[PDB]
Amino acid sequence: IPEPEVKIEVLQKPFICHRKTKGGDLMLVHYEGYLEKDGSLFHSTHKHNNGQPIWFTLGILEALKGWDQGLKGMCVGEKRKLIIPPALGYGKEGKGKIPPESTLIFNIDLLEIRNGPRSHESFQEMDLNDDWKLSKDEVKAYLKKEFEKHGAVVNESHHDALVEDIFDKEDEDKDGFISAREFTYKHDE
Amino acid sequence: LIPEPEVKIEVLQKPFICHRKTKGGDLMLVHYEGYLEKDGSLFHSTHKHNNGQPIWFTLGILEALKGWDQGLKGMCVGEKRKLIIPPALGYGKEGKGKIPPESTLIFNIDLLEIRNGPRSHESFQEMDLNDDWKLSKDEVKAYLKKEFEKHGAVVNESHHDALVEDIFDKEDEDKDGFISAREFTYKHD
Ligand SMILES: [Ca+2]
Ligand SMILES: [Ca+2]
Ligand SMILES: [Ca+2]
Ligand SMILES: [Ca+2]
Ligand SMILES: [Ca+2]
Repeated sequence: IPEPEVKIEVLQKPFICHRKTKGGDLMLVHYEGYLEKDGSLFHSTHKHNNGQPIWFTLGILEALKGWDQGLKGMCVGEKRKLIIPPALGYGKEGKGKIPPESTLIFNIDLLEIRNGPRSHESFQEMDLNDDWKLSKDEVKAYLKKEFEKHGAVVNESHHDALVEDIFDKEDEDKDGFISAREFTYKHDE
Repeated sequence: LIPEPEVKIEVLQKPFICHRKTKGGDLMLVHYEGYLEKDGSLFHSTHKHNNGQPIWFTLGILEALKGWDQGLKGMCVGEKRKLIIPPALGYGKEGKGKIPPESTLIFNIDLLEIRNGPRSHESFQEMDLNDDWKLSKDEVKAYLKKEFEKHGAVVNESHHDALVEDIFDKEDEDKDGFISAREFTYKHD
């Protein structure tokens, strides 16, 4: 358990949490940001953004390093305070209303989480022979290592059965493979 | 509001058979040589330092240079890449040590092995939806569901229920139906 550099305080949790944020997730948030020095408000989505919340992508340094460290494992309806030292904020030089070497205090409300499935990167990871289609063996191999990564035991019969059902559903033209197009475009109809 | 610079990747060698591709979180064992693009000078070689030990690098957590995270995804054991990394993705405007400011870097990197990353506190918290410091079967099922979906697989509940039992068979020891933080710590694999 590594030393946290941002102070995180959970102010409120939902009655029930169905999903927690992780790297790559888009987070719809309202927030207020204050300078710890004088308590002055530097930004509020409510006041400075026509009252609209904003989308933030977690875990890719889209914004402050402190947001990346402070907003993991968060649920819709959850509210968090972050106290962020300058090194994880705007550091020396600062920005806008934020002076150099400012510790920042955020009040952040999570309204929705989204993640877009089936990126090209995931396909390429699975396509071990780079032929732009996925074989049953390629899918089985991926499932095996993904389980084993987490130290989760692989029951081969359960996995073979899972693979068979995946292909029954996704292999639309029944050539035995899931092509790039069959991977990318999905319809239940 | 922001833009971005990119690494240039040139593949130098590919293995006849690729058994697994690198993905965020993996441990990569690599040899590398690093050069300044400016004058072509060698600043480091793993073949020369510490009696030729290759080095371990965790992909996708900014353990090292930004350009390494951008350039080493989807890589196979036996694959070699040349990364050309602009300063913003290397040691930046400041530079560091023997790397002068605003240095474009050239790395030739060979992948010797991929190993599973360790169980993290972060992963446990992400799964532990109700913050009771143990993972219910439903929480593990939820995690499986979202990860399956991310990779293009939406399958029948019977599959998830079966996979969860495989997992709990090993990880739930007192058989209270949960995987406590204690139980999660070591893959007893
Ligand atoms: Ca393939
Ligand atoms: Ca097909
Ligand atoms: Ca729990
Ligand atoms: Ca237990
Ligand atoms: Ca265990």
